[PDB]
Amino acid sequence: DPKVSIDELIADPVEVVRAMPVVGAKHDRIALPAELFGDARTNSAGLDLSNEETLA
Amino acid sequence: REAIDFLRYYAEQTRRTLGPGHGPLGPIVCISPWNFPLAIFTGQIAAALVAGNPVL
Amino acid sequence: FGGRGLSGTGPKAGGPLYLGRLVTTAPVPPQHSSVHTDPVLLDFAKWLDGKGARAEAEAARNAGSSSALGLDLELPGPVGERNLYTLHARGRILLVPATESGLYHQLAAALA
Amino acid sequence: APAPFADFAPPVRPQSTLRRAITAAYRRPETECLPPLVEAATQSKEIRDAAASTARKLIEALRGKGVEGLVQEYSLSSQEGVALMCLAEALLRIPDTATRDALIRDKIADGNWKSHLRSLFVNAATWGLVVTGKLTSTVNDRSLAAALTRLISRCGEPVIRRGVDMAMRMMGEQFVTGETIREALKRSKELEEKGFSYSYDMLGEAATTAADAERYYRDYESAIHAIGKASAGRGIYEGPGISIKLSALHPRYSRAQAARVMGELLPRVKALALLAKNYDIGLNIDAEEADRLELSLDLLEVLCLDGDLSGWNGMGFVVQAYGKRCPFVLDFIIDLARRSGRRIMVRLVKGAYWDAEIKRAQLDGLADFPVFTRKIHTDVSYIACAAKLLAATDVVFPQFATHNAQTLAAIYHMAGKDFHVGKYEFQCLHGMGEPLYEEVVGRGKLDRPCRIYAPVGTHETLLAYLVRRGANSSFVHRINDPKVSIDELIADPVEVVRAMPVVGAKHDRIALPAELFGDARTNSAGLDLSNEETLASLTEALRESAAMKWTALPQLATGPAAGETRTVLNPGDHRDVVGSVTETSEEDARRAVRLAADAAPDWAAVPPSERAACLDRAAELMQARMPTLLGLIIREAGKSALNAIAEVREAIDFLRYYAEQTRRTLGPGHGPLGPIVCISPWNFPLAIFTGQIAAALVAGNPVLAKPAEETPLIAAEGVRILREAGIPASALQLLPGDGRVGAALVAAAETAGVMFTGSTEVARLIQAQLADRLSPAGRPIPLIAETGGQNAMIVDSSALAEQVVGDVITSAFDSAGQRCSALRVLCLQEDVADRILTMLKGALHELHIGRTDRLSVDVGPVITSEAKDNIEKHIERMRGLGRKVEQIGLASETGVGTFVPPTIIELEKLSDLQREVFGPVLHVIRYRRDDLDRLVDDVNATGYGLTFGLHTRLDETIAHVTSRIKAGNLYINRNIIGAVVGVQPFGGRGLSGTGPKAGGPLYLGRLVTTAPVPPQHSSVHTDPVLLDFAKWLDGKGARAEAEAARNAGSSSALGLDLELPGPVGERNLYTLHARGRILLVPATESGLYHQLAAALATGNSVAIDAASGLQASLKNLPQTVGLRVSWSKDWAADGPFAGALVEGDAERIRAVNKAIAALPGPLLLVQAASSGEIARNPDAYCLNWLVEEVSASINTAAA
Ligand SMILES: Cc1cc2nc3c(=O)[nH]c(=O)nc-3n(C[C@H](O)[C@H](O)[C@H](O)COP(=O)(O)OP(=O)(O)OC[C@H]3O[C@@H](n4cnc5c(N)ncnc54)[C@H](O)[C@@H]3O)c2cc1C
Ligand SMILES: NC(=S)Nc1ccc(F)cc1
Repeated sequence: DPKVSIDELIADPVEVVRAMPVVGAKHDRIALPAELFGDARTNSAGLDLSNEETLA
Repeated sequence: REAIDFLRYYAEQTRRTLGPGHGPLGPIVCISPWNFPLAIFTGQIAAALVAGNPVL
Repeated sequence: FGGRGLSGTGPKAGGPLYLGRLVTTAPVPPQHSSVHTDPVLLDFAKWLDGKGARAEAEAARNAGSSSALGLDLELPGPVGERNLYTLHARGRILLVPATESGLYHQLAAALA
Repeated sequence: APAPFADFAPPVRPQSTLRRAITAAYRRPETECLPPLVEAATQSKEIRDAAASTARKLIEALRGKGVEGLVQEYSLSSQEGVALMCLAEALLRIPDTATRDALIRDKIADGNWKSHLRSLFVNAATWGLVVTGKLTSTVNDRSLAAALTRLISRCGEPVIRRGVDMAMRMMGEQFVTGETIREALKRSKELEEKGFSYSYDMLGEAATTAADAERYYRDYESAIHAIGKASAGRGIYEGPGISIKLSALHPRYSRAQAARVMGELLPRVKALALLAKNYDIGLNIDAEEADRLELSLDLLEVLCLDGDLSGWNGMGFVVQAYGKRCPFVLDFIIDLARRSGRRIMVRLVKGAYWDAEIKRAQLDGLADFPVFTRKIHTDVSYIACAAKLLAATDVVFPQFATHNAQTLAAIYHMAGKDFHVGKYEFQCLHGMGEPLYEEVVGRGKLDRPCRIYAPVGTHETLLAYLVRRGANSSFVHRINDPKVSIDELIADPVEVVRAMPVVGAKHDRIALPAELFGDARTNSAGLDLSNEETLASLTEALRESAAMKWTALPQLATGPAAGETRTVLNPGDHRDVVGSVTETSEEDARRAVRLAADAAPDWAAVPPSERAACLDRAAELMQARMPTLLGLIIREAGKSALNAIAEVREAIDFLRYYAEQTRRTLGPGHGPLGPIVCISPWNFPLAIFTGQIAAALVAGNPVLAKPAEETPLIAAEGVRILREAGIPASALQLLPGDGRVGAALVAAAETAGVMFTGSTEVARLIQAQLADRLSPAGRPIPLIAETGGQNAMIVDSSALAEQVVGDVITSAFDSAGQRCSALRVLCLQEDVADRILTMLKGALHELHIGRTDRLSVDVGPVITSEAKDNIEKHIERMRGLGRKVEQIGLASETGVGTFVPPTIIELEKLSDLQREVFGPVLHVIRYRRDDLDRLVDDVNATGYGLTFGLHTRLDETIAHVTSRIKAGNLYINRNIIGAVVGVQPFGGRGLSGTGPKAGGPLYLGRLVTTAPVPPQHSSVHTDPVLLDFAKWLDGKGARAEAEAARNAGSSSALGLDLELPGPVGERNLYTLHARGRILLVPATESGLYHQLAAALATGNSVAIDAASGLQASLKNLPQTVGLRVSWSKDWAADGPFAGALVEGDAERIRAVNKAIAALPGPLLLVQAASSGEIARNPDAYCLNWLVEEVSASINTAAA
């Protein structure tokens, strides 16, 4: 992409993350499964049948 | 999960719509099948109840 | 969820028209509207005004506006899926009128 | 006899060095503007540190302290909140409080809201922006009506009462300081006691009529007295002042009208300034669009040098930092302050018209934007200009208008520690800026004064331009964004810009005007008639064009020919000889066709890409020669300078568009038709001339170019340029003359196609001549005929009257109404008809009619004395019938030419208009809202269908009207003229043309024997009746025909729906619909099945010739198909048709073609094939010509 500069491509992800206001914040545009419907209602939750804690 | 979703969905649709002028029918008979013995059981009953009808 | 014909009466379970069937006066569902006006409804309203059926012509225009025929919505769901919800004509409606004005109102409702 | 162009556009005054440096910067590249701004805005490390600390303290205070609470309390959706506020607005229009409360309790809260209360939702776009922060140009009124019913039925009277209270506080206290100057002055006492001052804005702008300008004047005058009485001698710094907009004070405030501006607007501003002087209050001239900047400087200079205003320093002037001229404007103002001895109050702002400036520059094809395209550049400009102002506080009073805490902090620290009242001040808007400046004003804060810009006006005026008064880039929006840190807000724009890879790079997502079409083609370039350097250069080029010995000769392949020579006269002044034309003999016209036939193989053998290169080279020559071509068009055709620019641009666009379409499509299998006769009109004597010729030439055909008798000189110059670009003389022959020349060309045996733009009557005569002939392959001779229209605009009660009037004045009277697209019938909803008509008449009388070699002329002459008499006979007949007729008085100087005064005629019914009147004559009818659908029927019933306009904010009305109107070019919330090549492909249906659209992708395919597949031309939609018909065919055993039908369903492009690239603030849509009812003339059963398949696959119904005897071939059709099929014994009784499909041998085809040409109404596009061709060729009939192209152009900046 001619828009992206070498400075952008060379940025250190470790230091960019360290400087964020909440380290490790979820992507703003990706809904947690519980939040798929926004403020309308809470999505039902399932169970992970691949999780050994859950199976036990 | 579907039973939970029915409950929460008809709850939210009620909060969005129902007013004093939306009078109930009265006693509603809810007859449900054996293949979705909780989810369709719950969906029909929850809808009838939240609309202000007592259910058989 | 729910179909037509031998599959059921509707309205769809888990959809926005469901609760309205369970009250004596149905509410306006969320997002339930359409900017489309059925063109045969419009032709019927002009015919009614040519007759001087002013009350019915007005009723027909109001039916044409409040109809949600043509609604076309995307419903929120998971990524990698598009979930659409649309309102179409039902088909042929049986009209059992008693009076001329009753028939005009019924026809307006069906055409709209 | 005045010398041509001797008075074209003389400047108000000789341009000083300082004024010239302003003009030079008008559209300077952004990469050249920014580096000196960066340097000027550069501050020391310590100052930048202190500034970042101050901005952090202010932004922290701001974050640690309405409609949102109402939405929350009642669990309202966004649409419900908007609908509620629209309902509250309407309830507040009820005068008496107890009446309103009774209606709420006894009627509204019971759901009966439609009964008592124009749509409720006319201003929903504004409330939408209030509620959601998002703007839309139009309003989904069905969604809002559903939401309003829902929320009332759910929450009842309590939510209505809360909405009413909220809207009342916002409209009477938050959007405006006060409803009247008296009220606003009473409400200012509080913050004045806390150290603020005020500047009152009476909200006038963009006067449309003399009466509007006078109303705004008397509003300003009364406010000045009220403010001066309240000021009570506090002076211009501590006391309140007023802000005025020059556009409010004259209906024609523009550079083109500079003489009227200096003679009529200037004395008005002087009278207001004299009253402000007497009370010793500030009077600030607000800044408006970029093309008014330098004109406003001429007024500022006169006022500041006027001795009657001496002794008063209250005169103020706004400069916009988003403008590239801003620092040079400041240099000029500071020097003016020194010369005059007046301490000019200079309000530095960023600027309020950004979106409109981007759109305008793109529309006008100008070199660059007059504003920056990156918000951060505007911020650097602001700081840079503030530095210049702070160095000049001894001679000007700087006023730093900003809500941006970082900008504020930077300036505060830049100004240093020495301060006193009168050195400089900050400014902010009422409602918006007080939270910030409460942290600034006062000895306990930053101890810097702030002046509050206080809008004053009622609910009508406020809601008008409140939208312009919340974008993602705005500080006020970003400070409210929780995902924006303070560190992002206190970031130094100066140091951010300095570290970018290319300082001053244009915004990546905004196209320069020349790049509007990307890699497809280079946009044509215009000229800026507000730029004094351009006007000076153009004046000289225009005078030179009038010293040229323009000629037009019959230019045959063998050389020029002799003939009868006559002079060509300026229609605006018959004393002004423009040139001479030598007209073609009937014998030489026929000789030219034979010469063109002889040369046809040679030109067809030139590879399509090289033919396109000729067109592209011609476009470059026309662009380079534009100033000279303008001069010829102005004098030969009677056009104004702006319209000649558009005409030359349109010619360039056609050349480049058809060149690119050729490079996209044409190969060796797309053989030319042969010699094409191109007959062009006098109203677009270069653009339509060039378009037809270029299309035919690039499709591989040699051309016989017959220009209108009235306008041969620009045609000859167009041919000269095309030959210079490489078109051989044998491929392009010019044949000037009258209809005898046109008729000889059309009748010549080797004529293989005719392109005609002109009257319907002449087009019908050409069709009759062509129906006698067949091509060498036995097909009808193609005719592309673009004819008139009876074009209408429908305006409902939701439209903005001022926007309607400007679009109506332009659409009806531009080019003296001699556009095929010109607005002929305006339909006004009855509730707003009187108000709009009054404004329209007032606007009519502000037009300047005269010889067009003056920039001040709005409307020129009609083309001939015959045109004038025809138009005036219509007007007198209407007046004779007692219709109300409004006309402007013409100057005596018009007697030397042929002028018709712009005219408004009020009709009882659309049926009163029974003829096309090709002149500046607007007919007006009124309609009731419930009759809208019938009105659309009345418009359609004319049989025309070229251009159509709709002004409404209501989506339900848009959907209804645009689905019912039958017109080729639709325009929503804009004028209906000036269709742009490749953007609004142009061409109508019915009596308005055959199609295909000029400047569209089907055009070239009509000019070859085998049409190519156009770019982007396909559809995934299959007509369902076609599908029913194919199954029926299979049921009957017609298996091959069923397969051909399925293939037709797939190949059809019915349902194509494209958005075409164009300027920002507009959506341009291109769609393919069914044409209507196609006349089928079959010979065999299989031929009928193939014809029906072609018609059904393109969405059409059919009328089948009953004389074919093929009725038994369609037994037991599915009802869906039967609904589409009728049988016709009397073709002329069962029309109008939209096309025809014919099967037969050559004699049968000729006989049918002649019978179809005799059908009244539209010229039918006829396709013919033999029975054997139907069997052999799947494309025997071409589906391109069985659909209808529709172009829709929607103004999305309209709210
Ligand atoms: C008291 C007062 C009087 C005013 N008078 C006038 C007037 O007479 N004429 C006038 O035109 N304006 C005037 N304005 C300014 C205008 O109305 C806006 O209020 C002002 O531009 C907001 O800028 P800011 O420093 O508040 O906010 P910010 O968020 O700092 O600045 C926003 C501004 O940046 C600019 N901008 C946004 N995006 C871009 C971009 N992509 N490229 C380039 N620039 C961009 C725009 O000018 C926008 O208004 C006045 C403002 C005030 C406070
Ligand atoms: N003014 C012109 S060119 N008229 C014309 C052309 C061809 C024809 F058949 C009849 C008339």
